[PDB]
Amino acid sequence: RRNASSAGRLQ
Amino acid sequence: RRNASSAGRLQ
Amino acid sequence: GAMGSMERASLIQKAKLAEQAERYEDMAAFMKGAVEKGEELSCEERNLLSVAYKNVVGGQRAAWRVLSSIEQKSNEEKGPEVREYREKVETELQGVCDTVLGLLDSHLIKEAGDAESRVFYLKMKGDYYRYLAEVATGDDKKRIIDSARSAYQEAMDISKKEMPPTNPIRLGLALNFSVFHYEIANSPEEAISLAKTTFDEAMADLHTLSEDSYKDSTLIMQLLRDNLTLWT
Amino acid sequence: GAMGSMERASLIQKAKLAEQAERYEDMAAFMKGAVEKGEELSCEERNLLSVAYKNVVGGQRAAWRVLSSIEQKSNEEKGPEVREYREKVETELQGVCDTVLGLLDSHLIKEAGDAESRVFYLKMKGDYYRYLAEVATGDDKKRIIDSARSAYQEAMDISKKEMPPTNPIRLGLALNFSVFHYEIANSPEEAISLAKTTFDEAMADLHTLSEDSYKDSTLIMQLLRDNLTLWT
Ligand SMILES: [Mg+2]
Ligand SMILES: [Mg+2]
Ligand SMILES: [Mg+2]
Ligand SMILES: [Mg+2]
Ligand SMILES: [Mg+2]
Ligand SMILES: [Mg+2]
Ligand SMILES: [Mg+2]
Ligand SMILES: [Mg+2]
Repeated sequence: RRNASSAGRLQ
Repeated sequence: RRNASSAGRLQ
Repeated sequence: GAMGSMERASLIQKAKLAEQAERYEDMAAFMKGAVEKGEELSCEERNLLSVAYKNVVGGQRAAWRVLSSIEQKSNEEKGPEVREYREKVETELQGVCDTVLGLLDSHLIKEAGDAESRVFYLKMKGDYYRYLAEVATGDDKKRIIDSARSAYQEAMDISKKEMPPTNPIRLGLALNFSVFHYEIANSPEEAISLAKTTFDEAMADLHTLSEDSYKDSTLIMQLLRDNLTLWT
Repeated sequence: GAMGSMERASLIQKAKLAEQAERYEDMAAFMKGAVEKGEELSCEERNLLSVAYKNVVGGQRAAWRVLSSIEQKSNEEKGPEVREYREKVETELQGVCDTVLGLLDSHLIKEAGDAESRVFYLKMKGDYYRYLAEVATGDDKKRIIDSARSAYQEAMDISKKEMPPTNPIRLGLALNFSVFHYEIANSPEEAISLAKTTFDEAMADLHTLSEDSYKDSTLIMQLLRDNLTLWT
């Protein structure tokens, strides 16, 4: 896989 | 489905 | 001529890099540059031009349909924002269509003497008038539809005289003209008759092809079949 | 101020329409406009700004990696085109990063007094310096990495004092700082320790949450777990 970073929207 | 049209590249 | 200072060969190389990077706006700017050098395009170069603009207008058309659908729901049994933003997207789409039709008219079509180049460019001309027709609503709509029909008809007359029925450009033209008939000209029966006749004539010519030509023809014949299954 | 003449409320409405249409460049231009009105952003508005730029730089970063990979293969055991086109994409990426960091500095961060707003903006500042660090190669690289680290560290200090361990912004910050450590700072052990500690502390706080908060926290905790599975 690639490294996962956070979505643009968090909540 | 939607109507299919030709790809940009044909051959 | 933003690309006026770059070599034709560099513009073509960078169009291929942009395709790999899925940077279709860059790919279109590079291929507009290449066309404006004034030389005719090879088969592969015509495909680069077609892929680049297809993908740019493809994203504009998908955006337009999302917005136009929200706008229609707002007008059932709010402010100007949805209409204003649909118009902005529609205006940019019309500009990309105008740019392609401009390149075809100055001077790709008049210098295209071989059946494969001329049919390819006339098909494109039909396609970009069809995209304009999809968003047209005023005094010009009838003339836009007739411009599409006329380009497609000239392409069909040449393809029928000069190309075998399995030629991928001929098959792609016939597929797109049938979508024109169904979606734009309100002629579903013409759409269904053209797709059927096109499929059947290609089927009867598959025996003449190499495994590689066979695979190119049958890919497009499957889209004729998917449309006929949807339409019948 | 291209958006100087449009109402703040119209820019926010059109940013939501652009998101639905997947027109992320338009969405970013609309949210830059909204920020430049000089009012603070609500939670939902901060999310619109973050989504819009995330998607714009997301496509630039994916394009850059495709091109940089072709360029590296050309330099193993050709002309300037691949390098020139990688540089063009890299320059546009750096400009989008500079625009975001510009909005955070003028004046989103200095007016953000609540922990949720301040942490959100400092996380963004770390993120956009991290994207710059990903393409940095010259005299500035060490200072770019330290700018990312410093923004993330200030965000982490506030989130640890002011937010519960399951707060989605706190969890998203910790996820991104751990990717910073692994991918940018050459500190895989720091990456793995931060992701583990972040996961475990959130796990122990899930019992305090509603089913809806639980679902937001566990979505981001799963990304900590996917990274730890990849890294160990
Ligand atoms: Mg020359
Ligand atoms: Mg030359
Ligand atoms: Mg009938
Ligand atoms: Mg009937
Ligand atoms: Mg006002
Ligand atoms: Mg106002
Ligand atoms: Mg160890
Ligand atoms: Mg170790």
